[PDB]
Amino acid sequence: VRMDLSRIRNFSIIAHVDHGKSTLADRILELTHAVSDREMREQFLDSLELERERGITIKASAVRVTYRAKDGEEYVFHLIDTPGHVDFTYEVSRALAAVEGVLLVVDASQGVEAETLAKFYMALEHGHVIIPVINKIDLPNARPLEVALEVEEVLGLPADEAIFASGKTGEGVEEILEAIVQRIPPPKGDPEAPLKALIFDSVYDAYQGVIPYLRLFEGRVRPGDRIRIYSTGKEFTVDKVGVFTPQGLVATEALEAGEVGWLVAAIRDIHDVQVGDTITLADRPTPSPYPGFRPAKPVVGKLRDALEKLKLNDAALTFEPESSTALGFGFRCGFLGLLHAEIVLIATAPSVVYKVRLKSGEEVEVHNPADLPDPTRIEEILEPYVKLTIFTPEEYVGSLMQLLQEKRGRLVNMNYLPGAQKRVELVYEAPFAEILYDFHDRLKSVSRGYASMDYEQAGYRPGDLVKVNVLVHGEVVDALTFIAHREKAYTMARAIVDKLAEVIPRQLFEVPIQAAIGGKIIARARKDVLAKCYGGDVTRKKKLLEKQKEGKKRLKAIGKVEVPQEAFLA
Amino acid sequence: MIQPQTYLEVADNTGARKIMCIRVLKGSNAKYATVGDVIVASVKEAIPRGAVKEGDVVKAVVVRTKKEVKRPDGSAIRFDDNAAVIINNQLEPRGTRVFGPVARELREKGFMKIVSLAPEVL
Amino acid sequence: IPGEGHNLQEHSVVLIRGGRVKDLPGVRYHIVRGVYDAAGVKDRKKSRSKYGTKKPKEA
Amino acid sequence: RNLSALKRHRQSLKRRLRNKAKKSAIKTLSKKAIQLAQEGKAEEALKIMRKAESLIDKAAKGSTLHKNAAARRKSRLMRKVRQLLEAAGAPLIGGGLSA
RNA sequence: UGGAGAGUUUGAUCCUGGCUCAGGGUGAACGCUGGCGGCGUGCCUAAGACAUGCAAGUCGUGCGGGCCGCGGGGUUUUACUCCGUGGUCAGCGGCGGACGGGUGAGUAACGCGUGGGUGACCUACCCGGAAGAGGGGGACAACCCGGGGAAACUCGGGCUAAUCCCCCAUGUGGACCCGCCCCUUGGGGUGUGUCCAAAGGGCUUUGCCCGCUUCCGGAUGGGCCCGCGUCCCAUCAGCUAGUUGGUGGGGUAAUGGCCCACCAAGGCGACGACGGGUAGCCGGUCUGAGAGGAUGGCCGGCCACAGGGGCACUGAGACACGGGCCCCACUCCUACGGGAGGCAGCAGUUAGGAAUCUUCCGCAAUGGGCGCAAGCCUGACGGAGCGACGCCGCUU
RNA sequence: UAGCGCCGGCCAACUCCGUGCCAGCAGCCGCGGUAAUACGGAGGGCGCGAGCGUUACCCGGAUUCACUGGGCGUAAAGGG
Ligand SMILES: Nc1nc2c(ncn2[C@@H]2O[C@H](COP(=O)(O)OP(=O)(O)CP(=O)(O)O)[C@@H](O)[C@H]2O)c(=O)[nH]1
Repeated sequence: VRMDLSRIRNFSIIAHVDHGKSTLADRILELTHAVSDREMREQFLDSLELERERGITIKASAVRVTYRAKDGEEYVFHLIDTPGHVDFTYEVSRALAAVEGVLLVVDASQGVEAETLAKFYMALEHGHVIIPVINKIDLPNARPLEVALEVEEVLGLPADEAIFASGKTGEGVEEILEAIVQRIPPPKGDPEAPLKALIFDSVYDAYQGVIPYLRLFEGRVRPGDRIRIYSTGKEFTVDKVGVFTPQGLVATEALEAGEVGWLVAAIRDIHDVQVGDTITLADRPTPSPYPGFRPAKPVVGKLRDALEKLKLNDAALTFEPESSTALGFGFRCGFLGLLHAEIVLIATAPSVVYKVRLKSGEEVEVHNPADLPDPTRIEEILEPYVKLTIFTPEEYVGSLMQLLQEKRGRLVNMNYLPGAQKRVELVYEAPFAEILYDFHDRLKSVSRGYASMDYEQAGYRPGDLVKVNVLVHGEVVDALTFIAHREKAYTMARAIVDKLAEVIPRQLFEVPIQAAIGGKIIARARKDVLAKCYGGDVTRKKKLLEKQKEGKKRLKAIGKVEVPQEAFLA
Repeated sequence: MIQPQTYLEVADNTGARKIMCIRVLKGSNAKYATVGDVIVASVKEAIPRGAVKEGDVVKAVVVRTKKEVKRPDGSAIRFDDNAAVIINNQLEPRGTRVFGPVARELREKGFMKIVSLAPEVL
Repeated sequence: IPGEGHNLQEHSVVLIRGGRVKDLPGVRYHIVRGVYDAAGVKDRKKSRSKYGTKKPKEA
Repeated sequence: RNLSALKRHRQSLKRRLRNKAKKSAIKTLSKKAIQLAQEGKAEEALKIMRKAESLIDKAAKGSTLHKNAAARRKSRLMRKVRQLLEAAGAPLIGGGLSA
């Protein structure tokens, strides 16, 4: 837009779950666009239409404004603000500490929440300006003052402006705009420098050249040129950036020194986990960029064999190997959660392998739940662990410290940050797999889904676990049993053991498949000829009653197999 | 027009032009298989390699070969009885279906996209 | 399985030309190390080429 | 999308009229002579034979018809004229035959 | 004028033979590494798909407008009809849309080889040649208008040009039937009667300049019909009803059952069919003393298809890979009435599968097409892009 | 910017400690069960060379398809 050095900015409208993070920048911005009967409809911004199922926008890319200022800066500031709710934040964090400041109107209904506090914890490490703006036309029933002032007592922010622009139509940021330039800082648009420019969101090549839209924070760039970022970057000439327009690629020269231009060309499908970690762009001797890019952990006959559909966003599970007696099926897929349903298995929830150290010195020996039956006295399983290091609001520890003992929890070292408010810092070591079941869902409920967590594991040497098995007339059954730790023997007994009944019965023998976990059994899971000689003989009845009765003793014995496995595994 | 099981024409994604029916899909008692309806049924005839293969399926009406009425009393008969096929709740497997314009079809208005896909002659 | 490095299970994609292992009938195929998810023994300093492994930097 | 040569087709479409009907006419006229050939009205058949000549070279005027085949039509038709003049024809004009 | 071996049996030895190695090499390949330069070269596995851009025209020195300009005016104004037209979009009319780019599937056969046959032919534009070159009438696009339509388009009526068609002259002559001479299966010459000819425009105004025309000369191209050559299976041993010939006819650049009716009764087959498997094929390349064998992609030759299948049309010349018509699968688009399309062209994406390529750069010459010339196009080609992928040289 | 393979014998070029009927490589015979020249480790030599093994195929070699150039009584087979 000719807008040389100076001007521009960095603002984002981030908020909690379901808050219309796509309302403000919807349209009617005077900029003139999106129309002709084919308006961007409800929840514009490309997206994928597929989300139409529930307008569950994944991320916010492109969408930049031009003219709209009563003869001023004209147009100089980003407009990217991925939505969601603690479902892509961490992973999408790459955009968090990217653009200074972040707008977002508080929900007149639910109002402020966890996503608010945690969302702010990032608006600091980067350095942005707070933006409190309560949207929603107050709706039929709802308070505008109380609700507004509310986020002023807890958030600690006072009448820092906002304006009830109202969610549905209403004002429509009819104030923030002319205020944005006034209520925002500058990102400095140096005419030239050694091209500082950290990698942004991945965008496939569509059919030729990926979309690594960058942002010359301090320098200039053109089209069809060279590039080099840390990992050298084996690339060459590339098309000039057109900017995140509304439709197909645009024209015009490349971006500027801080603008929001996408880097096309140079790369063609050549996918090699080269997500990036810096400006990627080259031209001189510019120190690396603020390593402000990274996600975190996972939190939670073919088919594919390479779900490389987009490793860039992939939670964390390259399928690995997984040694499951059953049909293995889905592997390391219980981490992503909430997210699923692709196109063309069974989520066995957890699948921890652990590390075994058989006596006589046999190292890990490839730990597993079916790797070499028990030949010698186990060495007490033994494995690692994970400490507790995740902030929290108010006094939610009561529910944590209680449920935390899910596995002989050990108060690593309770703490209480100062200056804050209620936010605490509890700590407790535990296992890996265990923290994968009946934890996530609880992690939120227990504290109302407030604050997250992050550890590195820890713990070894001892640690009960045993090896709870099962029984089923036959023997060995399918392939269950693992390590019943902490009375965990019967804990799941009346659960998994009582596997309904294998759906299939097969014959009328009624075999009693118990649970030979390691006892001492634990779990506790025919023709009608008899009545035909009617009206008499509690004698002859018995005669024909023994006939079949003898078969049972000669059936279950001779009738080998009787194993109807491969049912549902539940 | 109406049918429990029967020979009824599929003309769809079967590898041959027939499906055996099973029955009406909604009202318990109904007997009658009214048009503008989805149905349970199965092919009996063969396929060229194809995809859908043998098994069971739920899916919908085309035509009648037994007296319709319109509210505007438009009328239209046809000594033949093709009917629609569907995957899941709703969407149409084959992206191909030769057939004509016709009237009652869209009127359930649960599956508008189909209309385009069977417009033509014969 | 040529080599000294046990690996892989009920399934493991790799690839294979073969070569006589004039010891047992019909079997005729020595899959090379490190290709795909099959691994490769190390320590076996010279003759890394077959039983593929890159050269360690004298370490 | 707008390759333009559709030209030839549509243009040639008027042609597919042209000659074709013209060619067709030759048949009719020919057999009329042949029709006439049955009945001793040879003078008639040869006046029409004349007309046949005319259509022949009308075809000749451009890219229509000729080769030997035009003369196939000629020599055939007139040959028929001659075999039925054999049928007690007692022939009239040389306008339909070399003297 | 070019032809190396050894080894392994059994207590030992020698034969018959089997095993595998020493030779080289090919569109390759994991493995390690990996400096450059030069050259060569890269879909042989679903003949699946395939998105966006791009592969064939330019003619106003053919013809008439719409369309913007140039300036004068024909014109006082209000203006616009116009003088050059400068251009320009479309259209009409011209010649190219068959040659180039592809890959080689299916076919074993006269398709190709190789040679003849062409006494059963044809050539657009080639030079050489005899030339020849009048009157007359008539339609179409757009234009006007109505008519349907989200658009595109679709529909009637009315006008209008001309190298467009028709109109009868006009014949240096050409075509056939019958008759001839001279060679004798539709050879070459004479015989009467019919039949038959066809714009001008460009320029410097009478000459030029391009064309227009029948006929001839050969050039050139193609065509068919045969000689011979042309892959493995005889646990495929008899099969063939346009199947085999005759009449006569039919249509065809040209014969022939190519087709029909009819007359006849066959007709081929152990020299190897009727089958089955398997395959563009020859240039060739590779092996190798030779004999010889194997293979046949990049380079050349035709056929072959050029979504599957088929049929014709124009037309100098086809069964038409960036055409028509229709079925058969498929595609995406629709405003839901309808559409519109075919990357085995380019470049390039997915699926494939071990495996394979820059959404280059360019009109420069070389090549074609136009055009009287300027001019103008072409992922032909060009060089460059990248894979020690091969190959030659190259330092470490 | 120097590296890969190679070393019983064929068909080139040595030992060494490890190992100790395992773990083994292997054109071909196979070579090794507590002193292994083939197995690990070094070191050396050898080989070619920025390319070395690498299978696959191709024919050669090989007279192991034979017209040139063969054999077929007991070795494979003469038809009753
Ligand atoms: N009654 C009402 N509805 C509102 C208001 N503001 C937004 N909405 C509605 O709620 C819907 C969701 O709001 P929005 O935040 O923009 O979408 P989203 O919550 O971000 C969904 P995603 O996170 O996937 O992008 C919107 O489709 C909009 O129609 C409001 O003030 N009142």
